[PDB]
Amino acid sequence: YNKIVSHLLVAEPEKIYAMPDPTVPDSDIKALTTLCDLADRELVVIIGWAKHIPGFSTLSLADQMSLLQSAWMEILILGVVYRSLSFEDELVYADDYIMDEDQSKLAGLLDLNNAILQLVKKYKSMKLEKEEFVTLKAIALANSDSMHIEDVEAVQKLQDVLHEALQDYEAGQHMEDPRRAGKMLMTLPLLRQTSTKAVQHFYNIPMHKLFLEMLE
Amino acid sequence: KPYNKIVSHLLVAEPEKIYAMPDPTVPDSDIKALTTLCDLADRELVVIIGWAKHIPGFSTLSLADQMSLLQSAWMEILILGVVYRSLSFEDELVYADDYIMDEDQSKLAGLLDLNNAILQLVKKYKSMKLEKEEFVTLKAIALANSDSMHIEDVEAVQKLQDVLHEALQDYEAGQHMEDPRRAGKMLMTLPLLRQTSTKAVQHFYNIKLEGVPMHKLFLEMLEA
Ligand SMILES: CC/C(=C(\c1ccc(O)cc1)c1ccc(OCCN(C)C)cc1)c1ccccc1
Ligand SMILES: CC/C(=C(\c1ccc(O)cc1)c1ccc(OCCN(C)C)cc1)c1ccccc1
Ligand SMILES: C[C@H](CCC(=O)O)[C@H]1CC[C@H]2[C@@H]3[C@H](O)C[C@@H]4C[C@H](O)CC[C@]4(C)[C@H]3C[C@H](O)[C@]12C
Ligand SMILES: C[C@H](CCC(=O)O)[C@H]1CC[C@H]2[C@@H]3[C@H](O)C[C@@H]4C[C@H](O)CC[C@]4(C)[C@H]3C[C@H](O)[C@]12C
Repeated sequence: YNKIVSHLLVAEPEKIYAMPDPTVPDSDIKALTTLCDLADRELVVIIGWAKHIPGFSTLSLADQMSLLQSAWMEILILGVVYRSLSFEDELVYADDYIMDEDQSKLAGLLDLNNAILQLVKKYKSMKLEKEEFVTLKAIALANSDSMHIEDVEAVQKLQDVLHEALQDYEAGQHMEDPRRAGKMLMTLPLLRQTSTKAVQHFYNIPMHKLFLEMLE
Repeated sequence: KPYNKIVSHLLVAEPEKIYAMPDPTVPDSDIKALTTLCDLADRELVVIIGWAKHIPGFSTLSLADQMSLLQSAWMEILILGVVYRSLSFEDELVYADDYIMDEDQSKLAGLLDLNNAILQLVKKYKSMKLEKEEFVTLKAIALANSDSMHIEDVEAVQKLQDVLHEALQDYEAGQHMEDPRRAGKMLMTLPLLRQTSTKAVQHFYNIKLEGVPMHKLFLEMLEA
C-alpha cells in the first residue's frame, strides 16, 4: 500500500450538512443561500485538511495561501462530483441536499450543474475509487497554477510527490490498465474548466422589509 | 528505440512556418496589432483543420464529432503553438517570425494580462525542456481531450484519446527513462493550457464587444 495515499484517506474531512430550513419557501434565493453557507463551512474544513497533505506545510505560508486561493473551487467541485457517482443525473452537494434537474432550473444552475454532471459521467465510466479521489484532490491543489508562487521548485516537488503516490497506487492496484494514472490526470482540465465556470457564475448571479419601510 | 507510428506521423504532418505579415502601409496601433493577430489566427486555423485530418483515427469519427472537437480545442492548439515557438526566447511571445511581442508591445495592444498568462505556460515548458515530439503529441491530445458537451460517439473519442495518450507514454518510456513520470508531468500542464485558452477566447469577445478587427471590405463598401 502507498503510505501517502493511505494517509490521505484518513485525513479526509468529516461530512458536512446543508441543513436547509423546510419552513422556508423553496426558491432560487433559498437554494443559493443554502449552497453558499454549505460552501463556507466546507472551506473552513478544507483549509484544515490541506495541512495534512504530506509536504503542504513545508511550503511558505504565502505559497500555502496562494495554492488554496487558486484551487478552492476545484476542491469543492471534485467533492460534489465524487459524492454523486452512485446517483443518476443528480448532484449530492450534501447528504441532506441532493439536486435533481428541476431543482437546478429553479436555482438557475441548470447549465452549471450539467457541466458538473459532465465530470460525474467521466468518473462513473472509469469507476473512480476513494483512493484516486483523495489523491486527485491533493494533486488539484498542488497543481493549481497560481501566478503568485514564491518557491516554484518547492511546489513542483509537492506535485511530484503526490504524482508519484498516484502512479504507485495505480501501478499496484490496477494492472489491468497501465495508463489509468494518466487517464486520471487527463480529467483535470475539465475540472479546472468547470471550476472556472462556477466562479464566474457566482459573481454574475433586496432588503425588501426596510425598503418598504423607507417608502412608507 | 524507434519512435512509434503516431509520433512519426505527427512529426511529418507538422505544418510549415506561417507569417503574420502585418500591413506595412498601416500605422501601428492597438487596432493594427489585434487585426494582425486575427488574420494570422484565421490562416493558422485553416492549416489546423487540415492537420487534424492527418491525426491517426480522427477522420474516422463522425463529421459532427470532428467538428465538435475542433470547435472546442481550436484556441488551445493556437496557444500551444505560440508557446512552443517562444521557448528559446525570453519574456517575448513569438506569434510568428515576423511578429514578436515583448512587454511594451503587449501593453500597447492591450494584451499584457493575456500574454503574461501565456508566458506562464512558456515558463513551465522551458523548465521541462519540452521537445518537438512532445509538442506535436500534446496538440493532438489537447484536440482529442477537448471535452466538448456535444459528443455523439463518446467511446470513439475515448479510443482516440487512449491511442494518443499511449503514443506519448511510449515516447517517454523509450526517450526519457530517466524520469518515469515525464509523461504524467506533460499531461499535468493541460489544465493551465485550458485555463489560458478560455481566458483568450473570453478576451477576444470582450474586444469585439467594445468595438475590433479592421474589416477589409468595410471601407470599400463605404467608399463605393
Ligand atoms: C454549484 C453550487 C455552488 C457552490 C458549491 C459547490 C460545491 C460544494 O460542495 C458547495 C457549494 C458554491 C456557492 C458559493 C460559494 O461561495 C464561496 C465564497 N464564500 C466565501 C462566500 C462556493 C461554492 C455554486 C457555484 C457558483 C454559483 C452558484 C452556486
Ligand atoms: C494572444 C493573441 C490572440 C490570438 C492568437 C493566438 C495564437 C496565435 O498563434 C495567433 C493569434 C487570436 C486573435 C484572434 C483569433 O480569432 C479566431 C476567430 N476567427 C475566426 C475570427 C484567434 C486568436 C488574441 C486572443 C484573444 C484577444 C486578442 C488576441
Ligand atoms: C468561512 C471562513 C470564516 C469562517 C468564520 O466566519 O469564522 C473564511 C475565512 C477565510 C476565508 C477564505 C480566504 O479568504 C481565502 C479564499 C478567498 C476566495 O475569494 C474565496 C475562498 C477562500 C478560500 C475563502 C473562503 C472563506 O470565505 C474563508 C475560508
Ligand atoms: C478561416 C476559414 C475561412 C477563411 C476564408 O477562406 O475565407 C474559416 C472557415 C471555417 C472557420 C472555423 C469554423 O467556423 C469552426 C470554428 C468556430 C470558432 O468560433 C472559431 C474557430 C473555428 C475553427 C473557425 C475558424 C475559421 O474562422 C474558419 C476555419
